Amino acid sequence: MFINRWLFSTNHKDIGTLYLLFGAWAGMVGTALSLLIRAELGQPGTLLGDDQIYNVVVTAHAFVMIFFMVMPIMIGGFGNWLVPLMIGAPDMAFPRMNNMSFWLLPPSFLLLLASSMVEAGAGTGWTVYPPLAGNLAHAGASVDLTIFSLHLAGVSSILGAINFITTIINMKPPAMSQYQTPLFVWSVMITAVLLLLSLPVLAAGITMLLTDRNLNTTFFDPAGGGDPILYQHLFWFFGHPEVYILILPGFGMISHIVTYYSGKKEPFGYMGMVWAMMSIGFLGFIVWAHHMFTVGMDVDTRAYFTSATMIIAIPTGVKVFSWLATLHGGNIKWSPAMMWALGFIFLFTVGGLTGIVLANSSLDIVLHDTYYVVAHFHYVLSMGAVFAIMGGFVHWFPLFSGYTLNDTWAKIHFAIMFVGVNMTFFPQHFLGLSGMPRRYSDYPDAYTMWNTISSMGSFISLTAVMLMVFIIWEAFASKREVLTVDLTTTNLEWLNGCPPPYHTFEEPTYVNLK
Amino acid sequence: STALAKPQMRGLLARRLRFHIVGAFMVSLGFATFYKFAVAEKRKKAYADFYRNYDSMKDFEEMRKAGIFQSAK
Amino acid sequence: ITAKPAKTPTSPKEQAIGLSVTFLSFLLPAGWVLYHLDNYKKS
Amino acid sequence: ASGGGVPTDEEQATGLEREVMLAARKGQDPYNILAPKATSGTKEDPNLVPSITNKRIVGCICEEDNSTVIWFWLHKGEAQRCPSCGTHYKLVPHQLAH
Amino acid sequence: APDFHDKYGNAVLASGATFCVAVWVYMATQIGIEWNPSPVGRVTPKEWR
Amino acid sequence: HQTHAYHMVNPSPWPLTGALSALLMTSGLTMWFHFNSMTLLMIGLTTNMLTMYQWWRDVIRESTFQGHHTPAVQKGLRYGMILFIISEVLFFTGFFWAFYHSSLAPTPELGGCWPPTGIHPLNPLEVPLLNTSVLLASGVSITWAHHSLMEGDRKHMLQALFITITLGVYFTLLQASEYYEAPFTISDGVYGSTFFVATGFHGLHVIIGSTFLIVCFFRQLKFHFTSNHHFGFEAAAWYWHFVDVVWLFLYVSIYWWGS
Amino acid sequence: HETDEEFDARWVTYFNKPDIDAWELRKGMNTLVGYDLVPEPKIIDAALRACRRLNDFASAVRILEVVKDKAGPHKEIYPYVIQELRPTLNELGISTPEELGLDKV
Amino acid sequence: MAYPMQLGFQDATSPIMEELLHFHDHTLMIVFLISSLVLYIISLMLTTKLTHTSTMDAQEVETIWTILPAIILILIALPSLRILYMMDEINNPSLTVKTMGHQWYWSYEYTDYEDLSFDSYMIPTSELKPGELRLLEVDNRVVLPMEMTIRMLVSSEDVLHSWAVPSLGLKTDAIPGRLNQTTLMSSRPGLYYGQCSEICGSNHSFMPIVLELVPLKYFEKWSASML
Amino acid sequence: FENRVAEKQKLFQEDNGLPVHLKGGATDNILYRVTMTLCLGGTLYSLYCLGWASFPHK
Amino acid sequence: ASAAKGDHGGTGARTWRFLTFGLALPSVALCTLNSWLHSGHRERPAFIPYHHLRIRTKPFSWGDGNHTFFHNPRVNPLPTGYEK
Amino acid sequence: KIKNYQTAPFDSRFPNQNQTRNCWQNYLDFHRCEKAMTAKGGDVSVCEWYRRVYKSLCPISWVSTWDDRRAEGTFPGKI
Amino acid sequence: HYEEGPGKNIPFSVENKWRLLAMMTLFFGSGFAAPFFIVRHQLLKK
Amino acid sequence: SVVKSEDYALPSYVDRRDYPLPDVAHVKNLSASQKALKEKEKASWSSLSIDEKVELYRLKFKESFAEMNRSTNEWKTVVGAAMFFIGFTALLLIWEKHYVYGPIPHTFEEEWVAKQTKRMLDMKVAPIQGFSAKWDYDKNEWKK
Ligand code: HEA
Ligand SMILES: CCCCC/C=C\C/C=C\C/C=C\C/C=C\CCCC(=O)O[C@H](COC(=O)CCCCCCCCCCCCCCCCC)COP(=O)(O)OCCN
Ligand SMILES: CCCCC/C=C/C/C=C/CCCCCCCC(=O)O[C@H](COC(=O)CCCCCCCCCCCCCCC)COP(=O)(O)OCC[N+](C)(C)C
Ligand SMILES: CCCCCCCCCCO[C@@H]1O[C@H](CO)[C@@H](O[C@H]2O[C@H](CO)[C@@H](O)[C@H](O)[C@H]2O)[C@H](O)[C@H]1O
Ligand SMILES: CCCCCCCCCCO[C@@H]1O[C@H](CO)[C@@H](O[C@H]2O[C@H](CO)[C@@H](O)[C@H](O)[C@H]2O)[C@H](O)[C@H]1O
Ligand SMILES: C[C@H](CCC(=O)O)[C@H]1CC[C@H]2[C@@H]3[C@H](O)C[C@@H]4C[C@H](O)CC[C@]4(C)[C@H]3C[C@H](O)[C@]12C
Ligand code: CUA
Ligand SMILES: [Mg+2]
Ligand code: NA
Ligand SMILES: [Zn+2]
Repeated sequence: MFINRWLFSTNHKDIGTLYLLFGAWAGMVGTALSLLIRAELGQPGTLLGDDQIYNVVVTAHAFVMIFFMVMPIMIGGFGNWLVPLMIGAPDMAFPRMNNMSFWLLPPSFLLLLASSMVEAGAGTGWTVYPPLAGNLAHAGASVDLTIFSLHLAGVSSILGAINFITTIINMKPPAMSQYQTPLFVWSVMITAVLLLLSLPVLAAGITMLLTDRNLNTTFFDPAGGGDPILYQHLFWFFGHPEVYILILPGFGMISHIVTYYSGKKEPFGYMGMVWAMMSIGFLGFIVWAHHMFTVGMDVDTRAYFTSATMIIAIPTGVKVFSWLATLHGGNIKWSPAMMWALGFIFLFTVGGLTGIVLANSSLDIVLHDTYYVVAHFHYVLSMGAVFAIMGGFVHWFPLFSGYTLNDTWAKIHFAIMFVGVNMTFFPQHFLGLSGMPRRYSDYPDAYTMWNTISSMGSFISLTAVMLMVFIIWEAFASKREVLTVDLTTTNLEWLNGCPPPYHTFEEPTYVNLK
Repeated sequence: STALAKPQMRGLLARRLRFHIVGAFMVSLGFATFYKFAVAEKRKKAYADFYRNYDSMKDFEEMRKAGIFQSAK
Repeated sequence: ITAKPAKTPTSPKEQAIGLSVTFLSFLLPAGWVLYHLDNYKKS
Repeated sequence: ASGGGVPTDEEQATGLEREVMLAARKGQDPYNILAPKATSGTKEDPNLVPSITNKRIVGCICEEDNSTVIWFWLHKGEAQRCPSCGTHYKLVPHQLAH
Repeated sequence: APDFHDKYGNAVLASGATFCVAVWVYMATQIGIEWNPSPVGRVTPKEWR
Repeated sequence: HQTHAYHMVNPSPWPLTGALSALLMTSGLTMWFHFNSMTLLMIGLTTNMLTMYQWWRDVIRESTFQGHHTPAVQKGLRYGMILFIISEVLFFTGFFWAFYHSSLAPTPELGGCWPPTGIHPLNPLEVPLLNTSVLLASGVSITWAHHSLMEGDRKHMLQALFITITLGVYFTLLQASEYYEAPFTISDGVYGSTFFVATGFHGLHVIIGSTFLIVCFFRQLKFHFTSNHHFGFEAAAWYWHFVDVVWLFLYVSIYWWGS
Repeated sequence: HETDEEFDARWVTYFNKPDIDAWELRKGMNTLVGYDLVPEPKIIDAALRACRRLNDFASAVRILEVVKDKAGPHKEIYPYVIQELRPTLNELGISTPEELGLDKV
Repeated sequence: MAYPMQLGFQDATSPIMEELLHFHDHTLMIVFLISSLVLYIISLMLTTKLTHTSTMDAQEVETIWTILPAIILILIALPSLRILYMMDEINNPSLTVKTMGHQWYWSYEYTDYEDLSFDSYMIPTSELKPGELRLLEVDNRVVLPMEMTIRMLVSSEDVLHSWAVPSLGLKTDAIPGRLNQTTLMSSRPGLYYGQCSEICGSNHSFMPIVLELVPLKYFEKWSASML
Repeated sequence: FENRVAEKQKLFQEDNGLPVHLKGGATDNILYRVTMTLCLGGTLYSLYCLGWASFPHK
Repeated sequence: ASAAKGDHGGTGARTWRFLTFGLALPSVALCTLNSWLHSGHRERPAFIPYHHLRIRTKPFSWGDGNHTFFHNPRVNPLPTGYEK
Repeated sequence: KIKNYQTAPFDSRFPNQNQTRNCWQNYLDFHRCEKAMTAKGGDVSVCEWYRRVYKSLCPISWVSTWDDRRAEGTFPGKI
Repeated sequence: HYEEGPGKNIPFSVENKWRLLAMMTLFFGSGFAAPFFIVRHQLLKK
Repeated sequence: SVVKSEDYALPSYVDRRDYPLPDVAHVKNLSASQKALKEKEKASWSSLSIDEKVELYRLKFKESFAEMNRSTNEWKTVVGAAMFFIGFTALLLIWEKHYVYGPIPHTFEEEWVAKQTKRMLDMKVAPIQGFSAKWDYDKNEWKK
């Protein structure tokens, strides 16, 4: 029974739970790597070794947080648990293929841990640019193990995207149009279309890197007429959509959490929120060379990528102001999930505004490849994707488990993590403006004060991550069983109770047309 | 005894919002004035003042006599 | 949300134990590696 | 130019596929493929909600084009009302043999 | 009935604040951390050449 | 008992065996490229092939033999297949992008010209034009197969499907022969890299497509298809037209414009 | 759309329906408190008389607590509404939440 | 170079850097103000027991919150793109200097007249002379004439690097097989420092750039002496 | 050839509680075990190969 | 462009069989003649050890590491020229 | 003709940040000119301008590799 | 069927809170310790 | 009374100020005296005692508005515990400095810093605003 239920699953809730467990374990790997980074940097000089071991830690930090923590938790964990329930479907369209998307991830993570054990690791940056990642400067198996880890994670998500798009399009009640599905379901659908179109282009690019490393092709080697810059275009053609894939399910959860704890039946401006997510998904494919403003591109190309990148602020601003309009007039319930969502709104807005600074290429010439970029994206990732995840996890934990957390401990955990991440990242803006580069294991002495404070911040967030583990243990150790939940008439995933039976919607909902 | 007067009972949330969005704006214009004054204008004036009578050869000679250069003793 | 009282209440002492074990499970193994870095490096 | 040898669905469909094809031929919808048309929804003329058990979830799109659907369990017994618009629904249980 | 916060909230707030200030002051001032502050108004420049 | 039309699949070992096959194939290629050994890679190819066979066998059991493909299930599988094709089109777009990037702006190492100095392209009017006629013809004959099947004509469905597969095989053997005859190789700079990796993944897909048509041929021989229900044949026909359209773009781009 | 008077008149009529049932009384009050207003005395009086027809003393008390709540920090509103309702409270024998000690935390 | 506790950009050494500082100030106030407007509008939504929970009409307010951001973006983009096309204008350099990136140091070639080239490596910390800056100084500085337009061309002979000097507003990637151009003009003499700005392996943190800006006649005699 | 799909429909619809991947009978069990053994065995071998490859061979 | 062919008003298999045997297979037969007329070996060009060709940055994982996968001795020189 | 050569002037054929083709074209033009002279017995001094421009712009290692490859018979540009 | 309900829809047992504490310590502690041991490994090599 | 996990699909009781009349009564089963008090409620409410009216309220509802909306001392516990664990963090940082970090580079020695500072002033590092601007080159001291 154990093996049939957990290794042979065809059930969306149990596969969802598999992905949340996987994602939590990866989150501890990515946290440790982040503390190794901040230990290296937390005083001047060398702690671990030179930039090779250091950038192996940095590279793995990114890949683990992106591909093994955030994507599995938002799309495989919350998407699998919530999407079928929110549309009254009895499971995903392809329940067995859904289980292979899950099981591709432990092999993909194994490959990445293999890359770091063999030779001297892949110390390439998560962008894996050649020629540093090619077979002369990174001879031996480490970068090929990295490429194959990304191939497996890519197939897992491409097949996941097919599953979600099909389920969302085909498995709603016959009366429900796509304009009567909840915002989280639209956020998963749009993220899945972004995955479907962007991951195959990354697959093409890293396959070309694999053949340049092992079959004597020269796609990116000028000796054969190749160009290292072509790899950058193909990687970033996927990498920009990838950041919107990381955040969109987060925006979908934030809309539900803000609506729910404002005591509202609906988010403000539902069709504006759908329009904003499709516009950000479409615009997110025509901006990628904002990662390439110092590579030597033409001036008119730099002008178009500056303008197109900026334009994304318009639909994004619609959603921020709509979340404010949803709080407007609410019966505000100051639950710990609500705190996470309010931290999200503020910290995402900070990071989006420093993104707007960077979109100006002439200023990005000075800010590129410095810590100002690191500060921009950790305000949207560590203080947007993570805070949306922690919001959704504390909100829906009683649905998944049937048990309640202690809300006082969860508020304490939010307070420690909010201090910790702002201590860590806020000073990196000053380090970036004054010129400290990225991917450095040590810095000129003038940069010491802000690196010291940033490192001290990272330990406060470590204390929060340890306390989170204790808070989950305490809930399972005390077994306070859920009785009633508020607002089920506009939150269908709760209406089958906590946790819902293994099979739900065996008899579909009744929805009439009129 | 005296009756109480009837108070306003309707649109109280909207009235509070109207009042404060305007005070939210008035701050932004009043902060803009200070941030322009304290940082941006100050910078323009620091650069204009520095270069007004700046003598680059005199600056070079001071550096040269302090022994900073490889190319000039 | 409303919920039943705990089926298996975790007293303050028991929370102190779970919190300490949890913090030690992260702190001790990393602490052991970092304490011994000079040893690994000088080889 | 042409001949036969290819089975038809009438000959060879089986299991649920056959059930759905035979029910459709009779104008019946036991597997809930079609959206039900609403009645005027008053207490005299409630929406009739079929079920194989003692309760079924209803979603009420109270006005055309609302994006918010209102969900609630409808139980066997007296008609119940949507808690947003009040339109009435009544469960009609039984079997899987309509 | 009074709950955990009514009975212990004042003590938790006062001791946690006291402890947090004490240990951060000690860490920041007593254990040899080099903050590298600005030399401006602090350092007397010395001949180097 | 459910009263929706969707398929609750029985719990299955194939997703796990497919996932492990992928670990064995990729760790296998790593051992082949770096540790001089093919062992792990043949174990992974074998288990990948076993997994595909049993999984798709099970889909035929579930559909043809157990009746779980109601119209709602079939409509999902339509979307699934269209989305899969779209992702394969984007995978080839990355190779076309690499081709045009390198050929539109040839660097000094190549002679600052396309084709590079020292490269002698195949003549596009010879075996490449033949391969074009072969795949176009096979798009006509699969269309005949589809109409015969809808018209309930078993014999002409099989005759047209066999013709389509024979042409698939003819293209594959013609390509294998052109690869052997070609005076440039995958190591001949970015011209050989683009040429062989883009036409080589296309050839892999012609092999996959042809395999899928052969599966449809044996299922048709076994009477699995009805004149109205035959999604496996439709999906293989859609994949086959995709392989033909990709060839047309490769022929115009790499063989013709790039000669 | 409508004037404040027309809005008020529609709610007075809603609650004045002689055979209003329990479901309709609760739907009406739980809908009305969603609006940006504290209901006029004349609406509350009609809801309280509906409580009487429905033999529900406790819901009449809860309605007076929701008036107080809807006023938020405008502490002058509730004492004014209780003033305006005193004739009806005395006629129906409705004690206020304060007279019952139900304002004590 | 940066100094301890620094918050903003290094002071401007070139007119283009000056322009960037003023454009940054213009942009940051916006950033300030939007951040502040949001934080504030947020705390306004969260500080009242009054409620209004029924459906709210969105069309009017969405016009405000699409059009006002669009105007703000245009107010940032106008000066932004003016600077972009300014830096791109033709300027007639007096000298061309090449730099090639390597693992891990830079070489410099000044080949307008003679064959002058040399390598430039970080001074190891154990060999710094008193007063010299840890990880910043180099053995052989890139001497250049002040107050003159200089064309720098940048490339690499191995992996990617990127050649940066923050106080001149410069960062140009160093890509093998490619020759990227930038211009450089210092308003003042002095020593202007930068650091390799694309991850390039084990000693990426330790291959800095130091420009030494002096009068033309000093530069000429230094050039002759370096042959 | 003859159309024996009705035969297979009876085989795969028999009420024997078998999952579909074992419902064809004992040959399914054999092919399942062969596949699972090669997958788990190969996975152990791949871990051995990581062990080997994690250390210098000098 | 309609093509130059031309029909409808009924449908399906019969027409697509007519296109298969009347247009598609004929075209394949014609191209097959065209190819098997320009077939047979062309005189290979002088070997020149161009540095953008015969790339070797890592030995191939088969053979002696220096031969491409479908190496043809007649027309594929090694980095040191044609085989003996 | 135009001595007091300081460095290579702006060339509208190559107005963007990538100057690779500027170096290559001048290198070709020089060597093409020098072949055209010498051959026809005329004077290589007329090719001087291309020489000064490519020496200014081209990395030493590119010039050195291209000169090695001309000597080896493996230079892929047409001269 | 399978077990349903709180504590039964998970691949780990919560029947005893101390055995659970041990399993959660092993699970999250192994993920957090791994990169420190990998770094130790890369340092010991050379 | 007693809410069971198995009643999740039934209408339920809730105290919240925005849904004042919940879907069921707080107590539905009545004792003999409670049945007599519900009959008495059919007559004039002026004849109910204050206790009877409170008993009827508490059969229909669990908490009053004043009760359900009460403020609490939880913030003291949250802020104090957060300070505690931020304080615990500085123990970790003390431990790391003592056992993990070695001596930082010799360029941070007081005499090095004084010499480096004068050399920064001699090269006029940031002379417009950031560094040398704050030095008085006439009086040879930091500007006031
Ligand atoms: C969640 C992921 C996410 C999001 C949403 C964004 C959003 C934006 N980002 Fe960024 N970005 C990253 C993740 C993301 N980014 C990552 C991961 C990298 C680098 C990774 C690496 O290099 O390793 C990066 C790098 C990056 C760069 C390259 C910097 C460089 O490397 O030199 C640039 C430059 O244009 C940029 C710009 C922006 C802009 C303009 C936005 C805007 O879309 C933000 C829009 C949002 C707001 C402005 C806030 C809310 C809006 C309002 C309140 C409306 C009104 C306001 C205005 C009209 C201004 N980002
Ligand atoms: C009709 C053609 C069909 C191809 C059949 C031939 C063998 C392999 C089949 C797979 C083809 C797929 C493309 C992979 C890349 C290279 C093969 C290109 C096609 C080919 O076969 O190229 C040959 C070279 O093959 C070589 O190196 C061969 C090296 C063989 C190893 C393949 C390497 C592994 C590829 C990794 C794939 C990763 C894919 C990721 C999926 C993405 C996830 C979303 C050309 O021979 P040549 O002697 O150089 O020149 C001819 C001279 N007379
Ligand atoms: C670049 C930066 C941009 C920043 C932009 C910020 C813009 C702020 C704009 C202000 C909007 C003004 C609306 C005030 C609403 C507050 C609550 C309220 O006051 O509720 C009511 C308003 O709601 C109605 O219906 C009318 C509309 C429906 C409900 C209310 C909708 C508006 C709420 C929007 C709140 C925005 C809050 C945060 C913004 C970031 C008031 O009652 P009425 O007299 O109309 O009833 C009469 C009944 N009728 C309709 C039948 C006639
Ligand atoms: C980046 C995340 C980690 C952050 C901080 C970790 C905080 C430290 C937890 C303590 O870890 C332990 O510390 C002891 C020292 O206090 C070590 O004992 C060492 O030192 C003792 C005292 O010198 C000897 O008795 C022991 O044998 C010797 O192992 C011990 O191995 C290590 O587990
Ligand atoms: C449950 C079923 C699935 C599990 C199967 C597990 C299989 C384990 C067998 C592997 O052993 C072999 O050892 C060979 C000989 O020792 C190796 O050849 C390698 O090493 C040789 C000796 O140095 C070289 O000569 C070879 O060329 C080189 O390929 C090669 O790695 C591998 O074939
Ligand atoms: C044996 C069978 C009669 C088919 C049936 O059971 O109806 C016939 C019908 C169509 C025939 C096939 C088609 O005519 C196409 C092919 C023609 C080749 O000459 C023989 C193999 C070939 C693939 C045929 C084999 C066999 O004779 C088939 C399969
Ligand atoms: Cu060179 Cu980084
Ligand atoms: Mg860069
Ligand atoms: Na360091
Ligand atoms: Zn309704």
